[PDB]
Amino acid sequence: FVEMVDNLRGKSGQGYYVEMTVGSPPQTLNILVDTGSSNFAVGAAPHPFLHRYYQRQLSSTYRDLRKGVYVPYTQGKWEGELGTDLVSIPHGPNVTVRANIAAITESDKFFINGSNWEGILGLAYAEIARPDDSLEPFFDSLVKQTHVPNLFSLQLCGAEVLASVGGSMIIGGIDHSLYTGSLWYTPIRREWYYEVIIVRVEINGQDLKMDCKEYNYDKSIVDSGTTNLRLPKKVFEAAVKSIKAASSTEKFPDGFWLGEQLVCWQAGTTPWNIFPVISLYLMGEVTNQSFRITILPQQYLRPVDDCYKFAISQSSTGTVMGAVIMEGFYVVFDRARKRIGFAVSACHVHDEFRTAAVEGPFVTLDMEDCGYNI
Ligand SMILES: N#Cc1cccnc1N1CC[C@]2(c3ccc(F)cc3F)N=C(N)O[C@@H]2C1
Repeated sequence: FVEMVDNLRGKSGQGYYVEMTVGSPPQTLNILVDTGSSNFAVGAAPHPFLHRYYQRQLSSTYRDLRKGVYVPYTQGKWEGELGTDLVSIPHGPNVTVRANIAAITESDKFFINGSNWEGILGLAYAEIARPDDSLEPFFDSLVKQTHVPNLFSLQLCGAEVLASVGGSMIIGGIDHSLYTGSLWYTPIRREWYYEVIIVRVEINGQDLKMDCKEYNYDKSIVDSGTTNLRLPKKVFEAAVKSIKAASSTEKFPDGFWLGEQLVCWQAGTTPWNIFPVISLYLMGEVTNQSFRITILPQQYLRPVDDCYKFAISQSSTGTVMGAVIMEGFYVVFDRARKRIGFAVSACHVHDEFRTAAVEGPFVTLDMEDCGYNI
């Protein structure tokens, strides 16, 4: 796994990408690692924010599928042409896969200015692929065509220009040098998104005391392709109220709490201690058990004087455990056993007083009733 360590790079708030090659001879592209989607899709035509793109005509191994695809998001969109080609990950497993590729020919508000990536690697399941679930996602193809074990793990490390970030994507195994302490597993509730169940939330040790259904309304997912911790309205409001109280020693504009305005202190004078830790308790493999991941202000205040943006925001599509949550931790996407594991990362954030943590078990009653019945 030594060759896969530190194979991720990115800019703060713009996602983590891995280097891939597509076609014969290999075309080098940087590809966003995205556990929140299921299409392998790459820019395939000129764009203002693209410094390179996939040129199908230069590839001897490209095969046209004679099928179009249109993919709208809430904020942006892209359309493209479906095909197959040979794909490799230079700092990944020593294998080559014939994968589905959506060649993006037109897009609106999709590509990010300065992000340094040219495509997206959807690592989630076929159920949410476009145009439909018959378009085998990349990881499925990799596992079927090669001997690579059905799992991958992500260590995202995070912290003029936006700060550069790094991490590792370990494909086909778990690298023990990348974490400390125990690995705790939460079940994948359904193979579509990487859906999980949160049973309890605490802010500075204080229970938010909501019906746990609220935490997973209408779902909760683990998503490397989203920056923030996104929370359902009711939970978000209770969360900020508590965070505001803990830090009321100082006062910030509404725009900060809205995740819009930045907030700065003199360099090195960031008062971390006035901000509370946040504990998310995830359902255990055992029915009435859970374990908690505890995250520090260092994670949910994202650097952009030292200037920070509040990286927790309101959602209407359920909880999203985005990059800022994942950054504390080594995260194992154990598809083979339908579970996601968390452990304290070798690159976790910590000051002399507090530290990110993964701790269990804690015993709770009725947590199957915490979900959303499809
Ligand atoms: N599936 C789905 C899905 C379903 C409904 C709404 N959104 C989805 N997401 C998939 C694309 C996405 C993304 C990534 C990068 C980027 F520049 C833009 C971008 F929209 N990736 C994630 N993880 O969330 C984003 C929206």
